[PDB]
Amino acid sequence: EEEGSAGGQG
Amino acid sequence: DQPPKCDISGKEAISALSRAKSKHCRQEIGETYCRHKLGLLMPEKVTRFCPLEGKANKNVQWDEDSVEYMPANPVRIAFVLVVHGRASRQLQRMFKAIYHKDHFYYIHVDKRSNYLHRQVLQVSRQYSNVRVTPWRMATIWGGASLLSTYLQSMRDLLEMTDWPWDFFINLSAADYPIRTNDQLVAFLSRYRDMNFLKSHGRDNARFIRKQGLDRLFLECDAHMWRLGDRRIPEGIAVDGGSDWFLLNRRFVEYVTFSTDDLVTKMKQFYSYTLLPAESFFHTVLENSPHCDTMVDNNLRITNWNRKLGCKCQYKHIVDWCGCSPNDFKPQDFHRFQQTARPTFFARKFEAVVNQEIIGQLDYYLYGNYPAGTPGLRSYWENVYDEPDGIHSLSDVTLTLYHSFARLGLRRAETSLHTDGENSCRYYPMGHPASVHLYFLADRFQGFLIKHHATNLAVSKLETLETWVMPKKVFKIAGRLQFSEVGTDWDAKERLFRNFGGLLGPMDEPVGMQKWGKGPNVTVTVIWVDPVNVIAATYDILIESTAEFTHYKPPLNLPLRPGVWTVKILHHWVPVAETKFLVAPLTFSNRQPIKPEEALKLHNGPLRNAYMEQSFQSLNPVLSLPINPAQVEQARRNAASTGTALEGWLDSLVGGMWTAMDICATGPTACPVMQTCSQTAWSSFSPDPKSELGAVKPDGRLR
Repeated sequence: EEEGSAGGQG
Repeated sequence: DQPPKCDISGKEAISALSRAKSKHCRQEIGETYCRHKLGLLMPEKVTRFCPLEGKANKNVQWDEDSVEYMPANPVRIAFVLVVHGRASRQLQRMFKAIYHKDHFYYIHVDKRSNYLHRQVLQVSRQYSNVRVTPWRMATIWGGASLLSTYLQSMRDLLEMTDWPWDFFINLSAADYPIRTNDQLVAFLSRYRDMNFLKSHGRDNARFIRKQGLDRLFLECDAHMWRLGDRRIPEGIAVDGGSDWFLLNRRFVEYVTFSTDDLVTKMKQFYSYTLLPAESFFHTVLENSPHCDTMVDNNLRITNWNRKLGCKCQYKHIVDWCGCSPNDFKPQDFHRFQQTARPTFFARKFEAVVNQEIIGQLDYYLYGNYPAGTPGLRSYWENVYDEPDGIHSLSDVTLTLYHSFARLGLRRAETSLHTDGENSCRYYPMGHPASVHLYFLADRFQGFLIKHHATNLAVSKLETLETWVMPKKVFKIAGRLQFSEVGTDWDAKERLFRNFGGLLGPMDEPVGMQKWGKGPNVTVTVIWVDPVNVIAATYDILIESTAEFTHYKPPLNLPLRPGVWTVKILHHWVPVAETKFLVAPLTFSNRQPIKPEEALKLHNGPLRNAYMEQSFQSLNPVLSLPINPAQVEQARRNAASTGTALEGWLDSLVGGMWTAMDICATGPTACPVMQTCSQTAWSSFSPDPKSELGAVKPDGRLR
């Protein structure tokens, strides 16, 4: 459904 | 260690300079930092050649009748497989499902995975349309080297004149097709001038911050170092999403050979980017002269479940938190029949996690196998291969693979019942030649050790394979379903990646519990070492939604070797218990352990206690008396080496593992030994679903 593998800095 | 060329004052840059190991890695960090400080590393503005106002997104209004016709001029695909790991048989199964002689296959194996590479070579040698990349990079997760892998293979593929390909598809060993090859070719033949990339579609500013695209990153020592900040170049649109796509030859030509302001600067910008392939190809396309070819659909299904797949699991590899899609299960099969949009591939699939859904999907596409086909429900996975060396192993796995081999040798002797010469007595020789995991019906069955031994009756070397299975140790006396101890807990798939539970003195066990539906409850946990010493105790809250719970108690090392015990209580009421083995090591640095080492390792922690808080009070209240003799024998065991130490270990393994069977690979003098190729469990037994043979008239292998 959604895309983007990075979660974030924390 | 000469100082840098500029004063380095950034918190991020200095934090990286400290944790870095190699000198080369320290200087390469300083150079990168000083270049960007002077404004000479990252571009500031970029030319946009797209004539459109923004994004195009040409639609492919899907009707099932779009994949039924026969193309008079079918496309020929260049499949690029970026693989890594041990699942050589699963990769062979998927390669068998996507193969057609008219296509081409270019395989890049991670530098870390030499075993997998040796197997892939045997495939490239059988088929003229299969080749392996002579170059191999350590493609860590999020590493910038992934885009460098793709961009090189595109260059290499465009220069292979004898390969007239039209599309470019990238697949991993965890991908699998969800539609036939005939339908793929028909669909792509009708849209051969399009490019298939999937965007995030959500907020763009939040996508940039979450992806860290405004952060400087460097790949070095197999790590992604976060060095500082950077600005987003002005005058261009930045987009991204999934890094699995299909690109046509004309657009691959542009990315490779163009020298305009867009491609040149974007190759510099993304050389220092985390997860570049998730954004580089989108940005270039939407800002290039080909911006009117973008279809906002990668033709993939990705099993995203952020409730399980986002645990900042890559923290030790990159300076950022990462997410990972989950593995499909049998209940997810109906999702592969969805009508909404066109989809041809899906991920992720892991045989060691769940093979049933793989078998279902493959037979749904290409039919069942004949009756009597062996091995359809089994899976084998090599975990050690002789050419990689025993220094590739640890001291634990080496001590315990030797033990399993001996355990198998003792079963051969006891199997032959006779009063004369025992032609099934063996003397072990050398080191294991290979090890395999073994699964049946998605149930772990144990290890398969291949090893050499001398048959003492005829005084000849023989090659053998042994199957050992662990003994069930979980006992119930409620919401509790299971309880286990091990290392390498996978939070995403909620299981241990150390399957055998192989542990040594210096390891750090983790106690997991599995719960079913019910109201909240609080339980108690108690750890007990082999001589009835209570190492730790703690209570846990099991909420109504709790399905799995785990924890790693802080125990001073080394642990006392032997059979440990973990008990669960509910207000003094026993609930269940489980047992795990802490094996004493017969190897130190891959050499026979010395007394000064064995002494200092097999005799409890260096602080005479596992924690600061003691628990001698609970021993009488649990019928756990400490015997002065067993404690004495444990201290006498710690001193043993060689033969005596071998008898100690093998006695522990024997009490926790079962030699299920043993087979010979070649001729043997033991009359009660079956040939490995004739068994059902051996890695030498037939496994046609993963075996690659000659091509058929339809150009297929499956």
